[PDB]
Amino acid sequence: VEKVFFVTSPIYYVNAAPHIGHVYSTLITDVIGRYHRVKGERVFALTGTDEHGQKVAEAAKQKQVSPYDFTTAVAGEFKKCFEQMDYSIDYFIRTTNEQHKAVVKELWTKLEQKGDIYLGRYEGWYSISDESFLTPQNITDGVDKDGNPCKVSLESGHVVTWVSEENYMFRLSAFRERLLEWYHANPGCIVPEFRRREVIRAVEKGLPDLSVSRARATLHNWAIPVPGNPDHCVYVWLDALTNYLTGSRLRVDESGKEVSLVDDFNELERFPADVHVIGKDILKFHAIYWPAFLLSAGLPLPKKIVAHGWWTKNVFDPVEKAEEFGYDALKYFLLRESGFSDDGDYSDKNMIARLNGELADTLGNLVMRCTSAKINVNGEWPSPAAYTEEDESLIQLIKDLPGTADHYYLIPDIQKAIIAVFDVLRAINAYVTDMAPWKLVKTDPERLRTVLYITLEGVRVTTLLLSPILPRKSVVIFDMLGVPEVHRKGIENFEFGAVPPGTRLGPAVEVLFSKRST
Ligand code: MET
Repeated sequence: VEKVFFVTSPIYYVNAAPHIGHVYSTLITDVIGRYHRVKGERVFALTGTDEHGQKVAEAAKQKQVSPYDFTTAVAGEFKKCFEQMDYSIDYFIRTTNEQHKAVVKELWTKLEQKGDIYLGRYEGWYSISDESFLTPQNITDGVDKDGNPCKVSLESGHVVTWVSEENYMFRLSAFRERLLEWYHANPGCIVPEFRRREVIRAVEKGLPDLSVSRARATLHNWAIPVPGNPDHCVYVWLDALTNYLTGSRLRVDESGKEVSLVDDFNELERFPADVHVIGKDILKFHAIYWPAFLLSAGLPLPKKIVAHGWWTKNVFDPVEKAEEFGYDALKYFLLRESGFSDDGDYSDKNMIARLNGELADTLGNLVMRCTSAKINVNGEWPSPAAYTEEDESLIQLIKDLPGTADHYYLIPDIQKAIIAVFDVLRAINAYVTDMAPWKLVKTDPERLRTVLYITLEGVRVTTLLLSPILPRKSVVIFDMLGVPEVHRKGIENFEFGAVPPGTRLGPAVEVLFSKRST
């Protein structure tokens, strides 16, 4: 089915200024979006801010300023951070937005009409910092920041409190079987697999009903009112999750402002999300609550939820590191250094180790070799002679790469996609070392044509598949190689030989990645 490829980040709480967690989550969203764009697909990538709730209102109170000002300020800081980080996100949604509120009311009303919301009580533990209902089995002993004996969340370690409120309740328990059906009929819908198994175990154990409203006093009146009952406010998570539906219905002008909210999601061909990028901290909300609401409303379910090993919500300022080491290089590091775990060091030592080893010595070095006036004397893509068996072994690696990288990108598993490309980059280097084209300029010009052509084509194809990771440096590489704009995109240009011999290199200047001291 030809739709617009719809990829989302989580919308982030605005109690705190943007930090690495949000930058990471949004980077993953950005890269997926970019890969589908290089593949020639229509893409709508979404990110934003989660502005309502007790948590934010209390953070505004601490800073001594109104919630409206506070959210607008911090939202602004987030907007600036993502511009600074050089993403290509199609739209930035805010839950304070009027059109968003409309969609929340629409969805609430649908759920109520369908018999799935009732008036009840929630009596139990609650983490305000996670905005999460917790059972007794998920709390434990700990300290508040006075240093006194309190209860804290097993999930997060944040301070929990007992809540006894009359609340609108969503009948989540009535959706246990349909959710389990969904997980089994769609075994790739939650990634990575061990997190998919975690969700399934939880839902197999049983589901309580979910409190979807809170009394307005408790939220400091900083939330969306329940339709037909202004004493209650909508649960910041139903509010929050609904951003995805809202985003799928907004028309956006060339400057990135929302101009129109369409009635039917099908008009824009975005809903449901093809990929939801989230941290492991919010898995239950996206894999249990969210599809249950969609099932109730008769709305389509997302295709994939990918949960990474970071708690999205000792300084590590990404804007600071990007200025020291390069923007693309930092993005490369974050995506290369860890797959689905915290485990993998985020040290200057290892950052330099990858910058030097992979970006400079593997990729950078190879680009200079195949473009230098020393080796490539005519400044062009030469026409190759006959291929040896060793030539063909390298060519096969280059030919097989796009299909392999495609699968990894679609999982999605961006670390594996990068490793797959660099495996081919390592191989190309080995080939160049073996063939020694610097010697071949004098000895065997006919052979050099073949060696150089293969190297150039390897560098192009690898660079194309790396262009979602290194969006700026890929443009620099393509300019040096002299690759016409039209060949920097599309599935057709994944194929070997797409740039013809005789193509002239771009003018010389420079380095791509400068090595750094240890
Ligand atoms: C609908 S995604 C909500 C994410 C949440 N605001 C967080 O910061 O974890």
